[PDB]
Amino acid sequence: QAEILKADAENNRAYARILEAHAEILKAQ
Amino acid sequence: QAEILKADAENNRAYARILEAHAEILKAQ
Amino acid sequence: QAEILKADAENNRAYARILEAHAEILKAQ
Amino acid sequence: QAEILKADAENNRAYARILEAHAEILKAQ
Amino acid sequence: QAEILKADAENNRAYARILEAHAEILKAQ
Amino acid sequence: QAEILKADAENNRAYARILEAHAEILKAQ
Amino acid sequence: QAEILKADAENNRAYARILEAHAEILKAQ
Amino acid sequence: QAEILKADAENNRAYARILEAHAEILKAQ
Amino acid sequence: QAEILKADAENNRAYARILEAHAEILKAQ
Amino acid sequence: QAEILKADAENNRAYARILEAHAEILKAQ
Amino acid sequence: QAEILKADAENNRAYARILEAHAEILKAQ
Amino acid sequence: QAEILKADAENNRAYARILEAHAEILKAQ
Amino acid sequence: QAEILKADAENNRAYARILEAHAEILKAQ
Amino acid sequence: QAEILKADAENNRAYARILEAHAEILKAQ
Amino acid sequence: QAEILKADAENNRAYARILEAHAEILKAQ
Amino acid sequence: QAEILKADAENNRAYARILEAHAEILKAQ
Amino acid sequence: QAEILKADAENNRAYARILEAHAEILKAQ
Amino acid sequence: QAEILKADAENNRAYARILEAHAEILKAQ
Amino acid sequence: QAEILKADAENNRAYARILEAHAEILKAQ
Amino acid sequence: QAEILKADAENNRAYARILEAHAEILKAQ
Amino acid sequence: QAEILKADAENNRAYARILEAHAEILKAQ
Amino acid sequence: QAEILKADAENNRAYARILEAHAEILKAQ
Amino acid sequence: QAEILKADAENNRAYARILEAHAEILKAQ
Amino acid sequence: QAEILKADAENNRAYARILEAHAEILKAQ
Amino acid sequence: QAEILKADAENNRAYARILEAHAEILKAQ
Amino acid sequence: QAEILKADAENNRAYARILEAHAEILKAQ
Amino acid sequence: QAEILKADAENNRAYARILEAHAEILKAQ
Amino acid sequence: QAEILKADAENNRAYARILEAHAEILKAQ
Amino acid sequence: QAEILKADAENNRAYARILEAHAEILKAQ
Amino acid sequence: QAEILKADAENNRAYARILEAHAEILKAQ
Amino acid sequence: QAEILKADAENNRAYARILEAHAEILKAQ
Amino acid sequence: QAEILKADAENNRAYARILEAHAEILKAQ
Amino acid sequence: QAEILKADAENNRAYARILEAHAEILKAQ
Amino acid sequence: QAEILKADAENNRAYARILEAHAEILKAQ
Amino acid sequence: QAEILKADAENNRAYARILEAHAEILKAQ
Amino acid sequence: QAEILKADAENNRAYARILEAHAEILKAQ
Amino acid sequence: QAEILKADAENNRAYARILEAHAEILKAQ
Amino acid sequence: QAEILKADAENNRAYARILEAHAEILKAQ
Amino acid sequence: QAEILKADAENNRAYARILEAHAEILKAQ
Amino acid sequence: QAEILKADAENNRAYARILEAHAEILKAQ
Repeated sequence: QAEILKADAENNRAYARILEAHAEILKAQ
Repeated sequence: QAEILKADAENNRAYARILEAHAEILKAQ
Repeated sequence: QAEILKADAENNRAYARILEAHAEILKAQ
Repeated sequence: QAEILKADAENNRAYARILEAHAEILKAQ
Repeated sequence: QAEILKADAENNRAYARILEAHAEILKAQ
Repeated sequence: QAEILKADAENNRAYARILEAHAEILKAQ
Repeated sequence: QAEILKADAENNRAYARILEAHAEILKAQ
Repeated sequence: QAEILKADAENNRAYARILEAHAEILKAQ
Repeated sequence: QAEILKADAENNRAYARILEAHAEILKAQ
Repeated sequence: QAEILKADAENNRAYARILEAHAEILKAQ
Repeated sequence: QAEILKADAENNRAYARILEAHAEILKAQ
Repeated sequence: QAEILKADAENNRAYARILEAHAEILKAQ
Repeated sequence: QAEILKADAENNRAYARILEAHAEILKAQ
Repeated sequence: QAEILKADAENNRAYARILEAHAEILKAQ
Repeated sequence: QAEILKADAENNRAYARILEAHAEILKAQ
Repeated sequence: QAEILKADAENNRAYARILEAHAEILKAQ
Repeated sequence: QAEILKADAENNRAYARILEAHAEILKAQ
Repeated sequence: QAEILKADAENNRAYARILEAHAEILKAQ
Repeated sequence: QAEILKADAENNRAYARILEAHAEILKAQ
Repeated sequence: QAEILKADAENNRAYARILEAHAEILKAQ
Repeated sequence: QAEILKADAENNRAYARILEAHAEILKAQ
Repeated sequence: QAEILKADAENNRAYARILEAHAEILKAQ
Repeated sequence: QAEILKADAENNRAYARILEAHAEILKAQ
Repeated sequence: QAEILKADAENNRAYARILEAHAEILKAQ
Repeated sequence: QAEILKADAENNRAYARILEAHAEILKAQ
Repeated sequence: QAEILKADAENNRAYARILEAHAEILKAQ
Repeated sequence: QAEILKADAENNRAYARILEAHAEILKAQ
Repeated sequence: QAEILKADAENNRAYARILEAHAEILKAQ
Repeated sequence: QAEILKADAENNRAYARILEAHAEILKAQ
Repeated sequence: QAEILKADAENNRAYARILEAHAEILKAQ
Repeated sequence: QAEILKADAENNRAYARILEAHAEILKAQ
Repeated sequence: QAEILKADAENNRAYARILEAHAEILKAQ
Repeated sequence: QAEILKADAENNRAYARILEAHAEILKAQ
Repeated sequence: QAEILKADAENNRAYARILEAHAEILKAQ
Repeated sequence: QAEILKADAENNRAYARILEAHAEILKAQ
Repeated sequence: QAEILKADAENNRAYARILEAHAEILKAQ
Repeated sequence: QAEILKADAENNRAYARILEAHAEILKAQ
Repeated sequence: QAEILKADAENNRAYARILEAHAEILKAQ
Repeated sequence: QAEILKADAENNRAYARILEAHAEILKAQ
Repeated sequence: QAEILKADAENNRAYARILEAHAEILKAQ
């Protein structure tokens, strides 16, 4: 159970990193 | 019990990070 | 007893963080 | 006795934080 | 005696905070 | 004697705060 | 003597505050 | 399951690196 | 599946390197 | 499939080397 | 019996609040 | 029965809030 | 029945919020 | 029915936000 | 129907953001 | 319809960003 | 239509970046 | 049309870079 | 038109490089 | 026109190199 | 006819607000 | 006719705001 | 005519803001 | 005429900002 | 005339910034 | 006249920067 | 006159840099 | 006069560099 | 005077270099 | 005086070189 | 003559305010 | 004469404020 | 004379602020 | 005389700040 | 005398900061 | 005397920093 | 005395740094 | 005493560095 | 005692270096 | 004891070097 929740959290953090990169792209313009 | 609640809290924090990244994207526009 | 109430409080704070992120998303629009 | 009342107060404050986040969500709309 | 009345007052204040959050939710709608 | 009356007054004020929060909830509706 | 009458007056004022909160609850309905 | 989620996270991080490079390009202009 | 995701990640990293080189070109000007 | 992605990555790295050489030329001026 | 009379009193108080709001509207003109 | 009277009271209070807002509009002019 | 009365109350509260905003606009002038 | 009333309430809250922004503009002058 | 009301609410929130920025400009002077 | 409202919202957010930058300029003075 | 609104948003973001740079200049003094 | 707006955005970003360099000069003093 | 705007952007970036070198000189002191 | 702007950019980059050498001298001390 | 009487009533209410402000000034002294 | 009466009402409300500010000054002393 | 009354109202609101700032100064003491 | 009234309003707002800063100084003590 | 009022407003804003810095100093203690 | 007011504003901003640095020192303790 | 005010501003900025370095020292502890 | 203020600024910047090095030492621990 | 201040600045920069080397030693551990 | 400060600076730079060599030793491990 | 009678009236109103505050103190007990 | 009566009125208003604060203290109990 | 009455008024206002803070403490309980 | 009354007012304001912080503590519970 | 009152005010402000931090802790729960 | 009060204030500020860090920990959850 | 209070403040700041690192860990999740 | 408190502070800073590295790991994901 | 605390700090710094290397690995992906 | 902690630190630094080499491999791709 926890071994899947940790992976889900890691994937969510990766998607959050992608979104933050999008925000930085929009801010640098 | 606590070992599952900690993982649930971590996943909730990851989702909150995703939502905050969405908010930053919307603000940078 | 207290070891479960602390975890419940932490989960409630995580959900409150998620809701505050939703509010920030709605405000940034 | 007090060690349980303090935890109850902390949980009540966490729930109040959740409700205040709901109010902020409704106000930001 | 006083050590219990102080805790009771703190719990009552926490419940009052919850109720005030409910009132703010109802007002923000 | 006074050390108990002060605590009783504080608890009464906390209950009055709870009741005022109830009144604010009823008014915000 | 006066040190007890002052505390009695303070407790009476706290009870009056509770009653006024009840009146405000009844009026807000 | 985890062996696929790790790869998905790695690909998401690579895409985030691409987006961060885009942001750096836009900032250096 | 993973043998293709690793190659996709490597290609994404190569493209990110190209973009970072573009950013360095723009910064050196 | 992978035998083509590896070659594509190598060509992308060669182009990145060319771009980095351009950046070094611009910096040395 | 009393559980219905209390609700009837509450509804009557709500209607009285509506009428008092009408009176305040007429007075503010 | 009471579950409908409570809702009727809540709707009456909402209409009273609307009327009080009208009165405040007329007073602020 | 109640599921419609709650929505009606929420819409009435939203309209009351609009009217209160109008009153605040008129007062700030 | 409720799925339309919720959207109507959200639009009313958005218009109330616009009006409150107008009031803040008038107050800041 | 709802797919258009959501977009209308988003546009209203964007206009409210513009107005709040105007208010902040007027306040910073 | 929605494909135009989204673009209008994005342009409104960009103009709001410009206005917020003006406010920050006025505040930094 | 959208292909022009996106460019307008990008130009507005560039002007906002210029204004934010002006604000940073004024703040660093 | 877009081929000119992109160039205008690039020139605006270059001027923003100049202004940010001015701000960094003022901050380093 | 674009062939002149690109050159103007390049000259602006060169001047920004000069200013950044000035800032680095001031920081290294 | 461009044949002169390119030379101006090259001279500006040479002066920036001189200034960066000054900064390195000041840092090495 | 009514379109002029409404405006006359609004102006009368504005003058009444001015007079009430005068009364509040005299009372606060 | 109405276009002048609205402006007169707005000016009267502004003067009423000035007078209310005077009253608040006198009360805060 | 209206173009002058609007400016007069804006100046009156600015003076009211000055007076409210005076009142806040007197209250904070 | 309006070009002078706007400047007068801006100067009044600047003086109001100074007074509000004085009030904040007095409150922070 | 306006060219002097703008400078006066800028100086007033600078003095307001100084006063706000004083307030922040007093608050941080 | 303006050439002296600009310098006065710049000196005031420098002093405000010094005061803000003092505030940051006091806050970091 | 301005040739001395610029030097005074530069010295004030240098002292502000010293104070900010002190603040960073206190924060890093 | 300026020939001494420039040297004073340079010495202040050198001392600020020393303090920043102290801060970096404390942070690296 | 300046011939001594330059030497003092050089010695301060040498000491800053020593401190930065200490920081690098602490970071490399 | 300067003939001794130059030697002191040279010795400080030699000690800084020793410390940097220590840092490189620690990093290469 | 009138310039003294107005001041006498203002002082009488201030004393009346003091007496009304005394009455409110006696009523709140 | 008037310059002393104004000060007397201001002191009387300050004492009235003190008495009103006493009344509020007694009411809040 | 007035220079002492102003100070007396300021001290009275400070004491009134202390008393109002006491009242707020009693109300928040 | 005034130099002591100003200090007394400042100390009274500091004590009022302490009491307001106590009130905020009691309210946040 | 004043040299001790200033220190007393500073210590009172530090204690107020501690109490405000306690209030923020209680609010964040 | 003052040399001890300054140290007491610094220690109080350090404890306030610890408490603010606790509050930030509770908020980030 | 002061030589021990300074060390106590430094240790408190180190513990505050640890707590802030904990807060950053919780926020990055 | 101080020779042990300094070592305790250094160990606390090392643990804070470890925690900050953990936070950076969580952020880079 | 100190001879063991220094070694503990060095080991903690080595572990922090390992964690920072992990963070850099995760960022480079 | 220390003779083992030094070896443990050296091994940790070697592993950190391995991890940094992995990071460089991932970055060079």
